Amino acid sequence: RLPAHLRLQPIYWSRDDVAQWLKWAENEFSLRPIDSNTFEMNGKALLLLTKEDFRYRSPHSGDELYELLQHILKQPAAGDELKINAACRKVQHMVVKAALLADKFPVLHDIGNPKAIKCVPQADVEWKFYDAQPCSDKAYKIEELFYSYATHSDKFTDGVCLFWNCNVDRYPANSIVCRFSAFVNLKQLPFFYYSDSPCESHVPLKSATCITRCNLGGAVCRHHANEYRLYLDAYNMMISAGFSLWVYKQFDTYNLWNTFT
Ligand SMILES: N#Cc1cn([C@@H]2O[C@H](CSCC[C@H](N)C(=O)O)[C@@H](O)[C@H]2O)c2ncnc(N)c12
Ligand SMILES: [Zn+2]
Repeated sequence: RLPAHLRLQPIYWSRDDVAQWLKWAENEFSLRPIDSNTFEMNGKALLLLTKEDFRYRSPHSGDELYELLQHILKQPAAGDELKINAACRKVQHMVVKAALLADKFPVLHDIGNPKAIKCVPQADVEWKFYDAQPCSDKAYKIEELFYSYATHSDKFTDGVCLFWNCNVDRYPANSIVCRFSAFVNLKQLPFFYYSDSPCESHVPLKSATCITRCNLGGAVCRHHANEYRLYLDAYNMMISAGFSLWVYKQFDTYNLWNTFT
């Protein structure tokens, strides 16, 4: 089974997630009561312990807890589709909005979008929609096109191209890509969080990937710390599901920091 708050792979587990795992296994298997701090570590460290270490920490259930973890590793749980759907929209909005602010593309070519929906409606950019099979109710504002690099590598050179879960043979250089040799023109997109929303004072967040105005001095406000952690869960939930993010090579996070001056 699964408790719906341990659905990600154990490598993504936090210290509190491990405590929930011990408490969940205490009732699911009628194990003897065990203190939460018996395994005071994150999931990334719990995977480095030996089975002998489990017995030393928990003489009554250490061997049972170890074998339970192995089956979790051998058979990863499936994430909820709606939560994965929400995670994909949140990451898509974050990445595209940041890219448009960083490099100020005059036009966006959304390739693979059959519903003519902008993920960044306030972007102030010419939004173009392309799809091989446009929806009937949106085809009037969608160009019917099947993208192939051998056919269109000389097209859509202006602005940026968006291939969000649009698996094509090879992406052009000016691309923003999510996918579940084709990325030779691109680079991997590292994790980051960007927010231009106002700060509000009502655990201190230490991270160089929190691109917020309050983090210029290292003091992330409560509002952006909570939004950062909610986004990180969505990012991890999407990476755990087998999605990878790729971007044009000149993408630079320092362009996002310059938006605060
Ligand atoms: N292979 C391939 C191709 C598949 N698509 C379209 O991309 C979509 C993938 S599902 C929706 C993805 C959307 N960007 C979203 O963010 O939800 C479908 O509508 C499919 O018809 C294509 N379109 C243009 N040229 C192609 N070469 C393909
Ligand atoms: Zn802030």
